[PDB]
Amino acid sequence: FTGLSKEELLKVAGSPGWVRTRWALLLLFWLGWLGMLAGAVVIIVRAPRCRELPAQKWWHTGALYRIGDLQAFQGHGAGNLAGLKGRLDYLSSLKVKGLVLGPIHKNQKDDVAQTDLLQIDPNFGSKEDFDSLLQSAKKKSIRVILDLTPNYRGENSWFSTQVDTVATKVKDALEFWLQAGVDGFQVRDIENLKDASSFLAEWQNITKGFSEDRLLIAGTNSSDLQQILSLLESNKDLLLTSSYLSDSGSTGEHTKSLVTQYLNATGNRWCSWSLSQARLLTSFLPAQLLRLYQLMLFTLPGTPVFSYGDEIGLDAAALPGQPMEAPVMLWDESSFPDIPGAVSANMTVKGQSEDPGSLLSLFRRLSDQRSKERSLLHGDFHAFSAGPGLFSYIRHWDQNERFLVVLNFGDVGLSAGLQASDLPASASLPAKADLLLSTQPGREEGSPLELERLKLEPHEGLLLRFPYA
Amino acid sequence: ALKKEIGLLSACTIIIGNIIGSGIFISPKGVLEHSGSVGLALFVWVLGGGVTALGSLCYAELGVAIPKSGGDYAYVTEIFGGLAGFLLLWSAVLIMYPTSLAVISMTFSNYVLQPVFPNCIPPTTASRVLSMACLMLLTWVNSSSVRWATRIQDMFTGGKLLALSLIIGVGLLQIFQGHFEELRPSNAFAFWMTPSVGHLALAFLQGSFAFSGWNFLNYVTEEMVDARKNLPRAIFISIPLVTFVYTFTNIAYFTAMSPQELLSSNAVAVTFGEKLLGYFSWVMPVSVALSTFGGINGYLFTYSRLCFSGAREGHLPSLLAMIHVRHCTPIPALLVCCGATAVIMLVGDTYTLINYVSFINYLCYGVTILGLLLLRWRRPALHRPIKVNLLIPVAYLVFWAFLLVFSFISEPMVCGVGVIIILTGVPIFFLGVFWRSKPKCVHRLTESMTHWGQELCFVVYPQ
Ligand SMILES: *[C@@H]1O[C@H](CO)[C@@H](O[C@@H]2O[C@H](CO)[C@@H](O)[C@H](O)[C@H]2NC(C)=O)[C@H](O)[C@H]1NC(C)=O
Ligand SMILES: *[C@@H]1O[C@H](CO)[C@@H](O)[C@H](O)[C@H]1NC(C)=O
Ligand SMILES: *[C@@H]1O[C@H](CO)[C@@H](O)[C@H](O)[C@H]1NC(C)=O
Ligand SMILES: *[C@@H]1O[C@H](CO)[C@@H](O)[C@H](O)[C@H]1NC(C)=O
Repeated sequence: FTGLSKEELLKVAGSPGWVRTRWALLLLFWLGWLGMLAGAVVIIVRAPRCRELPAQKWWHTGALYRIGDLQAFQGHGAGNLAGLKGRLDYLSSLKVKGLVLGPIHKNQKDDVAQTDLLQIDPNFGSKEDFDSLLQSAKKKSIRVILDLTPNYRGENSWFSTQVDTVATKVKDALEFWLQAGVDGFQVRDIENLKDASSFLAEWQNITKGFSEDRLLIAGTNSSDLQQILSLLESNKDLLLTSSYLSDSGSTGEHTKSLVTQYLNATGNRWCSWSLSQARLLTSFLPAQLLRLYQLMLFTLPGTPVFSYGDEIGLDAAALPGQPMEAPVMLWDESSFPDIPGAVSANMTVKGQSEDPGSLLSLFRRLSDQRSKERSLLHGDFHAFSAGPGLFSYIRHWDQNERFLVVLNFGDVGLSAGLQASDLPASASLPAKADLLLSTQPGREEGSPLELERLKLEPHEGLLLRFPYA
Repeated sequence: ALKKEIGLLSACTIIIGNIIGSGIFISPKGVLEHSGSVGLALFVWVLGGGVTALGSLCYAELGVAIPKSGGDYAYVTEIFGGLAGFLLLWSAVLIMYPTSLAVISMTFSNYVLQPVFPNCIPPTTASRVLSMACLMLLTWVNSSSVRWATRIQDMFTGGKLLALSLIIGVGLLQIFQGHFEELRPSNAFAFWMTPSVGHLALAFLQGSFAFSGWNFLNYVTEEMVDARKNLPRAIFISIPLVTFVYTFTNIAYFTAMSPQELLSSNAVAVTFGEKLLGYFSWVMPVSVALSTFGGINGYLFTYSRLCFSGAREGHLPSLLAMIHVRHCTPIPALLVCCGATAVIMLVGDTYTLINYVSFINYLCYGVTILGLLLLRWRRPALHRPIKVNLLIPVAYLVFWAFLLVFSFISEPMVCGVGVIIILTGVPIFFLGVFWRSKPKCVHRLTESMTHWGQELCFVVYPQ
């Protein structure tokens, strides 16, 4: 039609001059395709490899939730394991990865003759109530860690008698409890146990013998670094919770010195961050620093350990007539019969789950971030110099979303004063970075903020986030 | 004549290969994002199949009514005139097809390098080069012959069927293994909702992308033996199998793990394979690449037959619609499609362009349904050996209207830009066809270029 015809083409395209060009062009295409395929393999080979995951355990992936007094956790009505069964929904909402149950064995007094570890107190339920909790917890991916300290109703944690009988009954206790199905153990106040290093080695030996995913935690009241490192010379997978981070915090420089000097001393092993073995944060900090500290413990390289009520800022100093060793959790304003009417709208769990400005909302947002990003889970931690009273550090694993946390512990506002030439070139801070959340509400989120002229407010923490560069 | 050798099995394999592509390995995350719940996400996958079946019935009736080639475009051209037909051809050639081809090729390249870097993303240049290499190989094998293309399509359809059957069996084995804690009516609706608007618009518009391409068999006609019987049979057979495969594949995707793990992982298939097989899990991702390699061909086989039939009627430059003596294949048409797919590749992140193609292949599906409805009344004397009961075009029309209105409110900027892009082809129409008796400088140049391409590619013009 518009073009030439078949006969005209055959007369003009059958002669030499066209059959050569199309054959030459066909060869050129085939050479190019192989040239592209060879070029791709060159680029693939001359490319950096991707780093390998470190095969995390079940306690590397989130915080732990210590509960001391099961009776006071619910208050009245329910005071056994069956009472806790209905409250696992709240803990699952908190995105915790473990439960350090309080002692449950029948302990009467300092008499060791009838103090045994292999049966549960009648007030806490029985075996069928205990075991039903474990599998129900598994259905929610919640691990249960059983505490066992032979003397908790008295002033001495391990009696004033010898240590032979308590050790052998504790050894028999584990053999029973691993068969029961518990996912770990905890012992508190080991400084009252003679030569605790040897027994801890045996307990770690036996517990890890049953399985590789088991845990053992030890608690101490000492804050001296040399004393703390004394127990870790013979154990490598030991979680030690102590008062090292406590007894200070009025200045950010002291915390920076405490954290940095601890990590290089232990060689950047896996550690646990907690202000005390069995007491809340409010016993060591003013009411204005709970938001800042909960930001620090959820980004430091370890396994944060919290007591019950620390997500709502529960404090016994704001309510008269509350024992320091067993405060009652405030489900609502009717949970404390004594001096009624003093409980406000922000001192209840239900009074903070709908306000995106309360501690519980901040706890849940931080908890989700910790158990989601690879940088927070198993990323390297590097801290750099900053202004006076400023603590700043960066988390970065291989190439994932880098995080930047800046904390100002001072009571006066100042500039961040961030500087370069002190970080590895893999994750050098860029000119601008996104902001995820801030301790003090009032700022925007998602906008790329500048770091050269960044300003800070008293008792404020920032959680920035910048991409691979 | 081009050829008449495509049997029932070949047409059925064409439909399956066009439907089963990169959608099933990419969509299930997104449909689980906006829906929020497993049940509501499965609702989209089970209702899109019904909507596609209704459209397929309507298209089968319309295609047996009008035997002209180039379906979806001949019907509109005949009914609404030249202008609507040219607009549909312009949108299909420039928007629907190259974007789908680019997405399919990029998915192939990204999933074929998964074992090499199974903790991060591969370099972009290597992915682009691999995708261009497979595009060039497939366009060459399409320009070489048609029997080879059909055989390749059949083998790759068998391969996709085998891979999907293996996935369905692995997911099913948990009924005997007792791992059905998900989809348990106890948990069932694990989540309720979060917004208070029509966010389901961009969940249907993103889940009905694995269903794209069910109308493409109508493009390859005048190459089908006994089109009056084989085409409706293939259309009626293909869709139920696709729906049954897709629903159960989604069931297996949500049964082996938690919704969050789809909401974080970018390798939806790879996570399933590595969890339910552990070692020897390298088999499934390669098959996925194999699966995706069955899509590109199924596109280039039909795309070339569209731009062919779109140039005989003068809506496209005369240099196309070329027939090559010694194994007739539309060589310059195939080169044009390959190049058009390649130019898109210079712009990345076309996974955000799924909304583009999914909007456009709703507009030019409602338009054809409206054309069928108009022709049902205006010309009732046509011979229709296979007839569809009414109310199917009406139901598809009301659903179409609802999806358009609710998808034009959520994100208006990109949809408006796309509408402007498809509408600015009218000046091209006026300059090309409506304007005639041009100066000799136009005809002489056009004839010289056509003759040069003719001598280069060794073709003949059917006319
Ligand atoms: C940490 O615990 C140790 C051990 O209980 C405490 O050491 C006691 O110190 C008092 C004060 O001189 C002595 O009377 C006791 O005899 C010590 N205990 C033992 C077992 O010898 C130490 O005071 C505690 N530190 C803090 C800050 O509470
Ligand atoms: C630890 O257990 C192993 C396994 O039997 C044993 O050989 C070793 O002596 C144990 N060490 C201690 C300190 O109990
Ligand atoms: C930790 O202590 C060692 C030993 O003195 C020292 O070389 C190292 O620099 C310290 N770590 C840091 C971060 O300074
Ligand atoms: C929190 O409770 C205290 C206690 O009375 C009250 O003074 C304060 O206004 C409350 N804050 C908000 C935001 O309701």
